[PDB]
Amino acid sequence: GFLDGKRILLTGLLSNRSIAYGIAKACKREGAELAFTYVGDRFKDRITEFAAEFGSELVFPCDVADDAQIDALFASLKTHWDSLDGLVHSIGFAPREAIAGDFLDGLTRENFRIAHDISAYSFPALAKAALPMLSDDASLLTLSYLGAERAIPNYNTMGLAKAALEASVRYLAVSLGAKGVRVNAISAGPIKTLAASGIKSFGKILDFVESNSPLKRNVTIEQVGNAGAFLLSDLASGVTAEVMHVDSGFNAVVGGM
Amino acid sequence: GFLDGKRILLTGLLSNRSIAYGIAKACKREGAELAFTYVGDRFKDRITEFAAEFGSELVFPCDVADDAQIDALFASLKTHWDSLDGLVHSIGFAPREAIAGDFLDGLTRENFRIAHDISAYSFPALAKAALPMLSDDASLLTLSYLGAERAIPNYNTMGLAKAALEASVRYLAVSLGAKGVRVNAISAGPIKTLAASGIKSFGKILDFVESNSPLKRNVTIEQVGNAGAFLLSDLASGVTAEVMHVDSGFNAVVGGM
Amino acid sequence: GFLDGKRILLTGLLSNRSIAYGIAKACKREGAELAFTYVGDRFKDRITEFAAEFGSELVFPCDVADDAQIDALFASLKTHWDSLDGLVHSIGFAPREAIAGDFLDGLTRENFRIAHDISAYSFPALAKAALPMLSDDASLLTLSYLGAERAIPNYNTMGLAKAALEASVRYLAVSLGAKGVRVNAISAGPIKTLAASGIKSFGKILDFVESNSPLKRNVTIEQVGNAGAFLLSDLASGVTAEVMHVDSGFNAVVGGM
Amino acid sequence: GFLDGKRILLTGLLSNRSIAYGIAKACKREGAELAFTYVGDRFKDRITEFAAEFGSELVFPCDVADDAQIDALFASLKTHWDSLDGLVHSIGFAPREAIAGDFLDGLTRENFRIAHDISAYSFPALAKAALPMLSDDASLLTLSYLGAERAIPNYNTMGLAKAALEASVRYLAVSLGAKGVRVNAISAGPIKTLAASGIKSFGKILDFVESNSPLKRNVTIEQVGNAGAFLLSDLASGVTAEVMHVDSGFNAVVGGM
Ligand SMILES: NC(=O)c1ccc[n+]([C@@H]2O[C@H](COP(=O)([O-])OP(=O)(O)OC[C@H]3O[C@@H](n4cnc5c(N)ncnc54)[C@H](O)[C@@H]3O)[C@@H](O)[C@H]2O)c1
Ligand SMILES: NC(=O)c1ccc[n+]([C@@H]2O[C@H](COP(=O)([O-])OP(=O)(O)OC[C@H]3O[C@@H](n4cnc5c(N)ncnc54)[C@H](O)[C@@H]3O)[C@@H](O)[C@H]2O)c1
Ligand SMILES: NC(=O)c1ccc[n+]([C@@H]2O[C@H](COP(=O)([O-])OP(=O)(O)OC[C@H]3O[C@@H](n4cnc5c(N)ncnc54)[C@H](O)[C@@H]3O)[C@@H](O)[C@H]2O)c1
Ligand SMILES: NC(=O)c1ccc[n+]([C@@H]2O[C@H](COP(=O)([O-])OP(=O)(O)OC[C@H]3O[C@@H](n4cnc5c(N)ncnc54)[C@H](O)[C@@H]3O)[C@@H](O)[C@H]2O)c1
Ligand SMILES: CCCCCCc1ccc(Oc2ccc([N+](=O)[O-])cc2)c(O)c1
Ligand SMILES: CCCCCCc1ccc(Oc2ccc([N+](=O)[O-])cc2)c(O)c1
Ligand SMILES: CCCCCCc1ccc(Oc2ccc([N+](=O)[O-])cc2)c(O)c1
Ligand SMILES: CCCCCCc1ccc(Oc2ccc([N+](=O)[O-])cc2)c(O)c1
Repeated sequence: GFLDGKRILLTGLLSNRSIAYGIAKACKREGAELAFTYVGDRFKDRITEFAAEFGSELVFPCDVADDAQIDALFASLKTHWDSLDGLVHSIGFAPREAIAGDFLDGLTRENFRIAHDISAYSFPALAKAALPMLSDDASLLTLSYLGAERAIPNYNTMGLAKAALEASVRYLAVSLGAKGVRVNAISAGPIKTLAASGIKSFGKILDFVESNSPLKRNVTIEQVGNAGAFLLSDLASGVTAEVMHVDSGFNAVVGGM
Repeated sequence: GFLDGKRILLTGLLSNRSIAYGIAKACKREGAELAFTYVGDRFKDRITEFAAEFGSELVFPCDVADDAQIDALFASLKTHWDSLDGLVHSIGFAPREAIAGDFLDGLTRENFRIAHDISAYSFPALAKAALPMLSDDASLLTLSYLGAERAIPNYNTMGLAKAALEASVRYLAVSLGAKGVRVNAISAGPIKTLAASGIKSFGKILDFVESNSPLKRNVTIEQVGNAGAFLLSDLASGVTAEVMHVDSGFNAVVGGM
Repeated sequence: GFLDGKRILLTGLLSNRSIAYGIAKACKREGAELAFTYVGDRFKDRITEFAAEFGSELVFPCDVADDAQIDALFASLKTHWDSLDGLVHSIGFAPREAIAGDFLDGLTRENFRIAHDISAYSFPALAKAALPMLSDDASLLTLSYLGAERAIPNYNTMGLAKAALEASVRYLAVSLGAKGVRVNAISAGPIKTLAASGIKSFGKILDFVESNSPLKRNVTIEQVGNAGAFLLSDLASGVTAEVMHVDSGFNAVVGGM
Repeated sequence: GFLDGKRILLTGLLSNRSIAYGIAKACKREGAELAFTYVGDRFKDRITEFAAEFGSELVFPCDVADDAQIDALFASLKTHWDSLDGLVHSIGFAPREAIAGDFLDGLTRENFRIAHDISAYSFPALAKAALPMLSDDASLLTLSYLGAERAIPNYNTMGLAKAALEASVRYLAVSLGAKGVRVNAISAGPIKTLAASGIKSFGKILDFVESNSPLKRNVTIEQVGNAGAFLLSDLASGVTAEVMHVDSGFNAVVGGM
């Protein structure tokens, strides 16, 4: 496959509906060797089962709020892998208050801090901690959403954090690019995952994108996964600092009128 | 003038080269009544002199790192003004390490936190604290830079924070807009201010913009000030959620080839 | 006013609902001297009445399909004015077939040709013909629509032509900018004009923008006019190659979900 | 390969440095069946040799200035293929005057007409003529350049035409998407092809992109080809109305300062 030989670390695989699950499945199909992170002891058994499905026993804890766990992740990983070819950052979090209702009602200094720390800072933080073991043709991928670009109701503080995340893709690309490392994001359309499940208005967004996107259909983790595998691969060696929409074209219309 | 009657609070007026000085001068010319903030006791005399130049004795301390000072600012201001028509956010800060050299070399969780707290969070934080006294046709303005949109060497962590700031303009515009309040940014070209003065490569940026911008000249605080006054005024009542470039057109070219 | 002394030629003033009427009214208020173009003998009396309302008897025919009429326009104008400070291009046309229904159903080589000739080519064509008499601080303004940026149903071939028009703003800005001439567009929200009146779905667009824009209201020719006058003025001397949205913020949201 | 079974028609393969050659080579590798167009009798032998290299004898004349040749192309092709799965539009032209020197010096109504007719109109014109035989999962791809987005010296009238081309990608995506057909562009970085060879400043652009792009290297037709094959494939079934940069990240920086 077009990732033969490539060693790829994936964060964010929480259930079999996770975007990271789709990316894992496509990377394994194309020949990559995988490793996984998880957060919290109670998920160790579950992520171990997913790793095994993808032919791997490489699982490591990493809460990206914690500098020591980010350093320990790569210290552990390096006892197995000489080098790392791919990193998938599929991590987002804001306190519930901050993505419900009115933007200002949910705004506090701490809600802002936490949303930007986990959803944006953690991507270049993982990149920096990985760099000593990154291969020269490595590829780093994160997941963003259209709320970075345009204001979407309720996304609120997460939209600010995703805009900072997309900017980090560009500054990472410059930092890491003379070495040869590529950095990109997929701006994925709405997909019913665990994270999406806490958003009251999510059903309405899904209906709206189905009715108004050019392809008149919502995207799947298989579609996001295949685009992810492409970006992580040498097929995409001309592509860096890009935010690729995988959203049935929804970003490119004015819908619903 | 086209701001007659309007009461406008300006942050960030540090010296007579500050962008906020240019905006102050243009707003006063067009008829507004002004008030000012400062940070740190040693600047009280200086900002009092600037306020007096603009016919005002309304000066208030406000370090935007501190929730209590943000609340105290508007509690003080309201003992003078029933209502507020304009707010100018002209505040930026990152630790020096984070805007020098390589992006990852200057990246730490705390540098990221501080840059986003002061340069991005503080704008919607001031808006929220102001809201109880905002007039229905009020106008809020912040200052951004092209480094939000594209990666510029050394701007680094500030570019992430300005991307979050520009997103806050859009989410603020939606939050405050049913009331009638407008929210915009000016993406200003390079101007030799105190903040610019700590950037070793700033002379080179200024030369590059002079040689390659469409107007073949750098912008002034008078030009940024006039565009600011326009956005704060009822002339701009159709304009919200906008990031207006005031940069001699530099953002719109590929220069230097 | 802030256009005192400025001599401004306005195209596209067809009725008192025209965007060019709003721009005319704001420019006259701010002190400019005006001149006007029209298309077709039967409109000479009407445009003469509008010119007189704005204190001017300067009216000239100009169908922008015709090179000879574009040259004759400036030859005539120069017998009155030594120099020209402002040009407002408020001209759009596509054959009806090309802005109804499905994009491909309305697509033909000739419909494409005509839409791009009148709606896009004519702006830099007028600029070139004006250049010998442009003042060094002159300002050229055109009108665009969000359909240039994103696909909007029915706008179809006009969306292609407006994207070429917005690109012409950038290339004009570079061509004319060393002289000191600025070039900008306003991307106006929907306004019920004669041109809008032939679009069956226009009522629905107006309702949608009223419900979903940040300011929860449609824009007026007074709002577009005031932003136009600003851009044509020395207040905006730092601004060129810009496409300014004057659309109640609608461009910056995802609406209707 | 990931295009097994797919039948793809490629325009624009002029020499073995053509972008269309790279796309052809990658599509054949991934399993597609190919067909080719050419312009002008003297190139029939050459394109026949290229087709044979890709295991095909399917070659057809098509000058996209001529409606009859566009119709005859698909009438011919359909005698071989029941259905068409991919179309590569890799066609650009402007008169030499219009891409040299100053934008206005090279501007005439006819130069504008020709540049937009060949470089922009022809893409949706081919799509429309193909539609009766397009498969429901077909994929249409065109090639654009950063000069659509920002003004680049000398690109001039081609930049307007590429902006109209990128808009056609969005309107095509909506027109064709309910059927299931995807439409995208690659915005390719500079590559030394025959078309590039007539541009005096091209060496300087290539040097500038090598020095300033994030990956500090120019792109190849292999890189553009691999990204093209991806977009033409079912791997990219979530992606439509997208303009993908394949340019070593150059679009995302401000370079050369
Ligand atoms: N699902 C959608 O519609 C959609 C659309 C666009 C983008 N995104 C983004 O895709 C990414 C993946 O989310 P998903 O939808 O697949 O949901 P998910 O719930 O399957 O995955 C979210 C992941 O974030 C991880 N996470 C949260 N806090 C973390 C921390 N402190 N440390 C380490 N990991 C942490 C979770 O453990 C979980 O694995 C997120 O960045 C999300 O913002 C989701
Ligand atoms: N000067 C430029 O080239 C340029 C270009 C674009 C944008 N900007 C932005 O313009 C704004 C104004 O900067 P300037 O160039 O006029 O420089 P300046 O040095 O005159 O003003 C910077 C201001 O930030 C204030 N500030 C910093 N930390 C603060 C805190 N904790 N609390 C309250 N105020 C704080 C300072 O007191 C000072 O007044 C900043 O947002 C900057 O990012 C500057
Ligand atoms: N009304 C809207 O919602 C809206 C929104 C955005 C942009 N625009 C743009 O604003 C501009 C003004 O349109 P308007 O809405 O004020 O409508 P309008 O009908 O008042 O003005 C359209 C003008 O185009 C002129 N025109 C058409 N063909 C011409 C030719 N061959 N030669 C010279 N003039 C020609 C007409 O004479 C008329 O004056 C157009 O470019 C339009 O695309 C309109
Ligand atoms: N080479 C670059 O740096 C570069 C960068 C970006 C984009 N592009 C675009 O890539 C595309 C391919 O160009 P290329 O660089 O591979 O150059 P090329 O010279 O190899 O191909 C240009 C093709 O355009 C075709 N063409 C021109 N007029 C035509 C007509 N009337 N009918 C049918 N075909 C016609 C030519 O026959 C030729 O095959 C063009 O759209 C170009 O604008 C090129
Ligand atoms: C709220 C607006 C609708 C968003 C729809 C698409 C989407 C879905 C899930 C997304 O992922 C998350 C992850 C975490 C959290 N949260 O902890 O607050 C929220 C969202 C998202 O980014 C994006
Ligand atoms: C470093 C790249 C060049 C930037 C040029 C334009 C510019 C100048 C000053 C700018 O303002 C600041 C304010 C504070 C700090 N800092 O404390 O780190 C840095 C910058 C700016 O945003 C933007
Ligand atoms: C069709 C989609 C809705 C568009 C709404 C906003 C708008 C209104 C009027 C607009 O102006 C015109 C001018 C001419 C022609 N026409 O002759 O085909 C069409 C439009 C417009 O650009 C833009
Ligand atoms: C002139 C500015 C530099 C452009 C560099 C990248 C580039 C190279 C080749 C490109 O392709 C063409 C095709 C045809 C013609 N012409 O006939 O005038 C011109 C260009 C291009 O689009 C884009």
